[PDB]
Order: sequence, then C-alpha cells, then structure tokens
Amino acid sequence: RRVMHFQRQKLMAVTEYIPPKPAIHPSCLP
Amino acid sequence: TARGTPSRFLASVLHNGLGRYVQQLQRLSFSVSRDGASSRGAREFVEREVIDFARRNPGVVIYVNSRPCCVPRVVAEYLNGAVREESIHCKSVEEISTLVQKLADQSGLDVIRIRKPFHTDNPSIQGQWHPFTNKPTTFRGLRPREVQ
Amino acid sequence: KFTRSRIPEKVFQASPEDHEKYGGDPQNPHKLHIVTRIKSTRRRPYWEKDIIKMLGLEKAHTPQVHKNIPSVNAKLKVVKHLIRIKPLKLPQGLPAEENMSNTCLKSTGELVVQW
Amino acid sequence: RRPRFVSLRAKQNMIRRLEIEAENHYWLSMPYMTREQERGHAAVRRREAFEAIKAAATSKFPPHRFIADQLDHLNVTKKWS
Amino acid sequence: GYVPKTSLSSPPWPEVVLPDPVEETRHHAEVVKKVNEMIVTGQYGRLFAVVHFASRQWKVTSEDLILIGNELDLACGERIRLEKVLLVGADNFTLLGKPLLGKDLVRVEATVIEKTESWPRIIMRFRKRKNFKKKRIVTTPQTVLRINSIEIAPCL
Amino acid sequence: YKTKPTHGIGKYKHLIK
Amino acid sequence: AGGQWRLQQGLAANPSGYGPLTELPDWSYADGRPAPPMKGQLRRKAERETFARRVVLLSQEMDAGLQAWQLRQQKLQEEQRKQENA
Amino acid sequence: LRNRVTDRYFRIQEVLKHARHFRGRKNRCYRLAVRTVIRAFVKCTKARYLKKKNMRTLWINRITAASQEHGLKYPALIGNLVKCQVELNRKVLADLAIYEPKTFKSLAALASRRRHEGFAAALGDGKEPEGIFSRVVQY
RNA sequence: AUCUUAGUUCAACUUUAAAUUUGCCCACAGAACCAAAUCCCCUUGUAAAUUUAACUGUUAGUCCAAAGAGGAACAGCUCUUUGGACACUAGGAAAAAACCUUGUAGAGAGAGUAAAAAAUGAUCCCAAACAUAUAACUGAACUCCUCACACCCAAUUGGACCAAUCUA
Ligand SMILES: [Mg+2]
Ligand SMILES: [Mg+2]
Ligand SMILES: [Mg+2]
Ligand SMILES: [Zn+2]
Repeated sequence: RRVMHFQRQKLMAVTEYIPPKPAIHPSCLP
Repeated sequence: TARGTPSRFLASVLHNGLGRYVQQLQRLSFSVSRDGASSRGAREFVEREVIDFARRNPGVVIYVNSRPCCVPRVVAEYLNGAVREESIHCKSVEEISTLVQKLADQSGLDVIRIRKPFHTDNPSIQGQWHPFTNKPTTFRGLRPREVQ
Repeated sequence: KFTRSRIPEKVFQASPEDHEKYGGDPQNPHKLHIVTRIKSTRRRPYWEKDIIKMLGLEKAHTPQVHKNIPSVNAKLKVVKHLIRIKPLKLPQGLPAEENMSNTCLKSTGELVVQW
Repeated sequence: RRPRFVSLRAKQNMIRRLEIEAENHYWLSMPYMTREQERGHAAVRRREAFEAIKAAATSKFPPHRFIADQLDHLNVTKKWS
Repeated sequence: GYVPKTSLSSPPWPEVVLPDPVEETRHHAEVVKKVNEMIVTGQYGRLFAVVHFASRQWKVTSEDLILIGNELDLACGERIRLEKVLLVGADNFTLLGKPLLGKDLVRVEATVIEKTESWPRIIMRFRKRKNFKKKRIVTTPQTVLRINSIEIAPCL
Repeated sequence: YKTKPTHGIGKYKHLIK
Repeated sequence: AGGQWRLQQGLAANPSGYGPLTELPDWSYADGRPAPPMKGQLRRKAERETFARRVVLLSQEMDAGLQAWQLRQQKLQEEQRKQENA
Repeated sequence: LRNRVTDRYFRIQEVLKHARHFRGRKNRCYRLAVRTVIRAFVKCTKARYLKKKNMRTLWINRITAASQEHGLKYPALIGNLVKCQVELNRKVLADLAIYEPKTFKSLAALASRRRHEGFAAALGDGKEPEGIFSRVVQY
C-alpha cells in the first residue's frame, strides 16, 4: 500500500466517483 | 547603500513652479587647457557648443578660462548655494554637452535617496483620520457600563 | 518507459453536445487559430520544448496566430496541454492596406479596426 | 508524512486546466483544409524565406576600410594656438 | 414556501431589497443637480485628484510635487495637462470616473521644475562556491512635476 | 511489420500438423 | 482583482492591458496641442500591425491554396475528357 | 622589484568606505569587511522585490482596517469596486482611507451598493433589468 | 582501449572563425518468419543544419516517474533503458539541490495570475483558535503597464575595457 506521486494523488481525487442525488429522500417518501 | 547613505525628502528651492519657474543653475565655470590632450573634448565644446548653450540659458553666467594647464573641469554653482564639480577630462563633445545640459536641468540639492516620491503640504482635505472618525456617539456622552 | 503519446483520433470528434457548448460549427470551420501558452516548457520532455519553440510560443501568454490546417494541428496535438486555442473571429473582415496600423484584438478573439 | 491530503483548491485548479484542454480538444476536431488540399500552398513562401537565410549566410565578409578613419587618429594632438 | 422559524431556515444576513429604479433615477438626478449647483457657485475649497501617469496613480492636490522615474522630454518649466483623472474630490462632494473623467469636467495642470538622475543604485549578484560575483551601478533618470491647479467645471 | 495490416501474411507453421 | 469578471465582460483581464487607461495620451501641452506619443504606445501599435499583417497573409495563402486545388481538380477531372474522343 | 602596486590604498578604501557604519572588527579589517559588504549589497539588490511586496501588504492591511470600520470586509471592497469599473489601485485606496475619510466612506458605500445589486440579481429568475450601478460602460 | 577504473588517448558533447544548402517536426506508404513506442520521409511550422580550418575542457554523477534484470514481489539494495529535474533564476509543500509553478536578467512606493490550506516509548505537549454572514480575495524575478537594456551556470571558449610602473 505504497504512497503515490502527488500528481497521481490529485488525479485520483478529482476523478473520484460522484453519485447521482436521488430525487427525494426515501425516509420521508417511498 | 541606503542605510549607509544620507537621505532627504522631496523638495524644491523656493516653491519653484508655484509662482514662476526659475532656473537654479546660475554660474558655470569651464577650465580648458589649450594644449593638454585631455582637454580636447572641452576645446571642441567651447569652439562649437558653448555659444549656443549661452544663448539658450541667459540666466547662467558662463565663464571659461585657460589656466588649469593640464586638466579640465566644470564647476556649477546654483541659487541655493550648492556647488557641484564634474570631470570633463578625456571625454567626448557629446558627453560634455549631455553633462552640461544635465547640470543646467537640475536643482542644486543633494543627489541622495529621496524618501518619498510625493511631497504634499496639505495632505488632507476632509480632515486627517483620528480614531473618532467613523465612530458613533451615545446619549449624554456616556461611557459603556455607566449609570447616570 | 516514458514515450511520446499518440492520441487516438476518437477524442478529436466534436459531438452534437459539444457543438452548442462552444461557439463553433461543423460546416464552415474557422480560418485561423489564436494560440497562447499558459504553462511552462520546463519540466516537460524536449519534444515539447522544440514544438513550442517552433510555433513561436516561446514567451508567455502573448497570443500568436496560426493556420487551422492539419499540418499544424498535428503539432498542436502534442502541446495541447500547454496552450489555449481560440478561434480568431473577423466580424468586420480582413483589414485593407489601410487600417493595418489601427487594428485591435479583443479578449473574446475578435480582430477589429480602430478599437 | 510522505502521503498528502489533496486540498479543495488543488482540485479546483486541476479542473480549471482540464476544462481549458477540453476546449482545446474541441477546437482541433475541425480543420479548414484536408491533408491533400493544403499540400504545397506554402511552398513559395518557404522557398523565398530559406533563400533569404542563404543570402544572409553567404554575405559574411570583412568591412571596408577608409583612409579618413585612419587619418582622423591624428586629431589626438589637435591644439589651439 | 412556508417553513417554521429556526436557526437555519433564513440565512444570517438581512433581506436587503433595493429601491424601485423609477424613483431611484429621479433621486440620483436630484442629487446630481445639487452637486452641480455646488460646483457652479464656487461652494468648494481645495481639491484633490487621483491622476494616472507614467504607470502610477498619484493622489495629488494643488501646489504639491511628484517624482516620475522616467524622463518626459519636456524643457524646464513647460506647463502640461495631465489627462486620466480617476477621481476628483472636494470637502463635500467627490466625482468618480468609470474609469476616467471626461476631458471637460476636470483640468489638472503641472509644471516641470527639475530633471535629474536618481542616486546611484547597486546591483550585486553573488553565488557561493562558484566564484560568481558581479557588481553594477545604475542611475535611472527622473523628473519632478509640480502640480499647479486642479480646476473643475459644472458639466454634469 | 507488426503495426500494419499486412502482418501475419508469411505464417506457415500452422499449415503443418 | 476581478480578471474572471473582466473576461466575462469582454474586457482585458488586466486593467493595464488594452483600455482607456493605457493607450490614451497621458498628457498634452498647456495650450492644447498633443504630445509626442509614448514609447509603449508606439511599440504596441507596431506589434498589433505585425499581427494584422500576419493574419491577412495567412488567410490569403489559405484561400489561394483552396483555389489552386480547385484548378488542379478541374485540369485533372476534365482533361480526361480529351481522351474520351476520337 | 620591477612593478609593485603603488595604489593598493585606494582599492582598499573603495571597500572600507562602505563599511564604516558596520559593527566590530569587520569595519576596519578588509578580509572581513569585503565579505560583509558583499552580503550587504546582495541583500540591497534582492530587497527591492520585498519592498514592493511589503508595501502592498501594508496597503492591503490598511484598506482592510478602513473597510472594516464601515462594516465591509476587504474581499467585498476590491471585488466589487472593479465591478463598478473604478480602477483605483491600492496605494491610493490606502491614502484615501487615511487622509480623506469621507471619500473612502463613499467608496465603501458604492461597494456595498454593488454587492447588494449582485445579490439581488443572482437571487432573481432570469435577466431582469440590471442594477443601476451594475451597468458596464464599453470602450 | 589501456599493469587500466585517483590517470591518459580516441570518439560524443562544448567553443570560435569560414564555406555551402538544406536541417528539425512530420502525416500516407513501408520494416518476419518466430504492450508502450521506434525507424523512414512529401507537405507544414520553422532557421537551422552539414562541411572545412583551430584549439582546450567534461566523461564512467544524484534524485523522481516508468519498463526490466539481481537481492522478496523487501531491505531505501547493484545494474540497463525512455523522460524530467539538480549542479542556474525565482515562488510554493514548515525547514527542503531532485516534488509542483516559473526562465533572458535594469528602475517603479502600479496591475492580472501560476502552484499553493486536510478529511473521519524514552529531555518538554507543541503554532494560537475557530462548528454556519453569500466566494470571492491573497499569492512570484511568469505576464501587462511607464522608462532603460550586453548587464543571473561549473570546467572550458570568444569578446570589450583597464588600475599601477618603465621607454619614445
Ligand atoms: Mg504581486
Ligand atoms: Mg520525410
Ligand atoms: Mg521577464
Ligand atoms: Zn424522514
């Protein structure tokens, strides 16, 4: 689990998965 | 270096440009040897450049003499008492003309570090800042945590 | 090892979604590219230092014009990450032999006459 | 220690550069000509420019010399009288 | 929509709603006329201006001096006018350009009182262990502009 | 060559059982 | 420092770029006659002039190349008709 | 002895004259005066960059103080004076804050006005008429 | 290559002067049977390259990304290869040759930017603090601005000046 070069770190951070927000919260609506 | 050198503030002689501009240089002495090799540029300047300079600056009295006998020099005297010598030995006529114009184009103050580039005698119009500008006042002039 | 990069052509294919996102058009493309350098040649391989020295992009931002022909694009596809390319716009036409000395390039990329 | 903690400012800087280069991608997928159309249209200018380089390179030679310059050096003893 | 009062429903800043422009234009015209009538009658004192020059923004007023580090190819004592006034102010009013004020509204006069060469400055480079040591002396020229008058005119 | 469409034209080993 | 806003409004990012501040004459004479222009303005006029000349030259060359291609297509597509007779 | 330097004195005094104001033996002993004088001139050269940086940070501090006197941070003042197309720099802003308080009061009012206009515009739906101060003037 | 690896000679690289005309980049085509890329040229962007005359100097360097061989796939390990940087300027990551940003040099009490902030065992802890006022601002010797310009590498090489002494 070695460390990464810093620029590879930034590339991994910027390209991180962002999930699609659900239209409504399930708790307060089916 | 700054710390290792004098300094002054930006100034003029007698509020020069306020009423009427006056030219500070008032006397210019040329010593030119009639024979020396170092006095060649000086001889050219006197022979074909000093008359025109005299005409262009009628407030400057230009004396020229031929008794250093080996080395030339120009001594510029100003209204405010300052003297300033410059070597013209082994220099060209272009250099001497540029130098003499430089002498005639400056006030006789000292060429030292000007602390400020702007000198104003009335720096404020609306009243210089003090800690009570932009600060309110309260009823009867009470300090905080008073009673009466 | 580290080697030159051959960019697949698939990337250089404007889509119907890209076209309305920048002020362009598939048909009737644009004559000239205005290109500026926004990154240092230092810390990059020599086959980019030389390209930049060839496109006249030595100085920093300092925009410079080039043809939009594939012989130059092949060079700009190597230095595409050290430059900004915008398309020159001429909404008043090429200047005449008069108005050459009274032109101006606005930040939007339009060349105009008499400011 | 050795690992770092990529900030948000760095992410925003990187996204700025990514967007600029995506625009660059776009402005290179539409050339005015094709490979075959362009061929030769600059030949005349290139030939003339290289001929200018050649004529510059093949002109080196010592400068002239004038008698006036040599005799002017006698001025270093010019005197009044 | 409606949301019962809490600590986060509304933000912690006030809802500042601007005046209706129809009346605001009248108000602006009224105050502009007031300032204009101040200017016409001489209802001001000493003036100050933010003049843009060689590359710098000098805050200046009548009778003061300024020192520009570049020769200005002007004889000694030749009056000149300084365009590019960014802001001119009196005790009670001040006028702000966007970004300059018109050539008619403000007139700044200056005079050339002295041209000289600044005090000698040193440029020394040194690097350790590489025998790299070099020294240069530079005297940038400069000129002193006196400012003779800031006059204003009632063109608003 | 290997990066050309003509690659693998000289093969004959697979033509021998 | 609003370079983002200035470029979003068709202005130069740097107020010392192109604008009334940098290119209008910094001074005139007292009487009213204008002043000999500043060196920076001369140099910027020269560089913008060279930019325009390069623009027109490259555009002309590209158009002439297109016309030359048209001519060659004509003289190779039609001169084959001269072999379609007799 | 055919040639001997007859004027080493002046070459020494050229370097000592710049060290008379030093402290220690290194204001009269050449072997030390030279090294410290050279360091002095190198710092003298390299210090102009810091002079500019420091005066600018002083101006930013003074402007932050003045602008906070009027309930307005420094990001707002500069980032919303330019949106009103006023190219006043920071030296003159500091000078105004110190020496012309009411002019600076007006500038702060203008900045707050433009800030409010921006907030109101962005809060709205579409391109409703622009603010009375938010209208750009083209060249 | 060397009784040679503490050095020398040749080459490669560097410098000066001189001659001439192509040099670099580069698509399409092309390079075997038994993955990155490489080679080669029409154009195109460029202005350099080859050749001749004449000398010195460096030579088996460190770190980082990558692909391999040796020691685990580790031992901060020996070696080969492609690239970058250092031994040159400057700003950042705390201090910081080797990471990120940046080069051609001067004056300015002007301006715009680049990179750049953390999330959830043994002398003595170690910046201080802060949960919620609109996102912009700050930030270089990079760039623009007014003026001036030969005026920030080791070894080496070219050039312009010159202190003091003697002689004509
Ligand atoms: Mg700065
Ligand atoms: Mg070829
Ligand atoms: Mg520079
Ligand atoms: Zn719920």
